[PDB]
This record gives sequence, structure tokens and C-alpha cells, in this order.
Amino acid sequence: VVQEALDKARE
Amino acid sequence: FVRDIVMTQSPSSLTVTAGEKVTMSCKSSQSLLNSGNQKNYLTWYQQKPGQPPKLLIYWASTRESGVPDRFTGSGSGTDFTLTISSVQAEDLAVYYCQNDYSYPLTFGAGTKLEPEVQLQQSGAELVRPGASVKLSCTASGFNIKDDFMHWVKQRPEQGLEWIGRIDPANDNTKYAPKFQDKATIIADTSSNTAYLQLSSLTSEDTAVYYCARREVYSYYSPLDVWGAGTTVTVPSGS
Repeated sequence: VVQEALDKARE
Repeated sequence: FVRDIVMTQSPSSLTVTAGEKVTMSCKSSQSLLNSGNQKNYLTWYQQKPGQPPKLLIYWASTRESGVPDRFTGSGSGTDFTLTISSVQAEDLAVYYCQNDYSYPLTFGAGTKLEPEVQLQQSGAELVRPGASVKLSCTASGFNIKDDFMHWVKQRPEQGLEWIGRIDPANDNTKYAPKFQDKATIIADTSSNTAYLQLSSLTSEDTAVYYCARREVYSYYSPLDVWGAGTTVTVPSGS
């Protein structure tokens, strides 16, 4: 979920 | 019922003699591989006594800037290993591998080898069982609105325990299952400080609490900057 949570955070 | 992902490190202890070759193993209960970008979300930390974990390697094999070539991270999916081609003196300490693939982030028990950007943390605490205490973490070199502020626990044992993390920008927080009640993470971008509150303290809470940051502007980044940590003592009695 981490890499997806980051993307969602930045984007 | 969704698990947690267990990190099993071995050997736990290992007397070593200078020059020797050491090989530490880190296995995960579940895949740490992201088939999307083919990266293994495994990070290695080196920790000398009295200090907070130092970032060694992330994504399984990429060495952080400054770590000697004699250190090598390898492995894929569920089997990872850290190797020191020729152990040096200043190489001792304990080593932890961390699951950075999916929440909750979990650390292994580690392998103990036997022979300006920073985070300001509040003073040591002494508290009675049943009480609550607030710990503080102030970034001194960057804006916390640009990072995820994490809280890590570590009792005298040595095992690192992820408590949770918050997104100062949207106040979005994520908590490890076992700390979902005992902990509450708050952020105040104004003062650029992150707080952690523990309630209903027991002797099980006696430990060293560290805060850490994770940049969110890069595509990806592990937990690099760790504060010195705040010792919280909960003496049992009465």
C-alpha cells in the first residue's frame, strides 16, 4: 500500500 | 483477517572477528516485491548503542549515500540477505531489516554483531501506569508539510516497532494495528512539529520512542532522518 500511498500523496 | 507481514532475522547474535565475512538473513512472511516497478521494498538499518537506527540500504540493494562498498544488500520477494565482505571494527552494532511494501511497516528482530536537517525530540519522561504522556518531534532543516512523520518504538529488547505515521498536509494518519488505541499522532505544521500521545501507560510502554520522516516529493524514499529518541519510563508498582 506504501508505494500507492505515496503516489496518491504527491499526485 | 489481514496479517501484518513478519520479518524474521537470523542469526540474532554473532560473535565476529575483524576481516571475517558476515552474512545476515532477513525473511518476510509475505512478498515485499512490487511487480509494478519490480522493486523489493526492503530496507536495512544499522544501529549503534544509544543511537537511533541509521539507514543502510533501501529497495533491497541500493546503498544510501556514504555506506562503504563492503556492505551488500541482496535477495528478492521473500528472501533477503545483508552481507559485509570483511567486517570492520566500526561495523559492529545491530542490524534491522524493514518491510516497506505495505502497512503496517514492520521490522525484524535484527542481527547483533558481537566482537541542518534533524529532528528535535522532547526530553525524557517518567510516568505512572495508567497515565498518558505527549512526546514531541520538531523538524530542524525542512518543512514537515513535505514529509510523512513516523513514530517508532523500541523497548530494552532491541526490536523496532512501527507505531504509525501522519501526513501533515492532509492530516492523514495510518496506525499499526496493535497501537491503534494506545497511540494518537498529531501534526502542527505551524511550529513544524509532530506529536505522539500514549494513554493508559503500562510497564509494557517503557521504551525509547523515535520519530522519523519520509519525503513524499520524490518517487520513493525510505525513512532516512531519525531523531535521537525520547526515553519513556513507566515503572510498575502499587
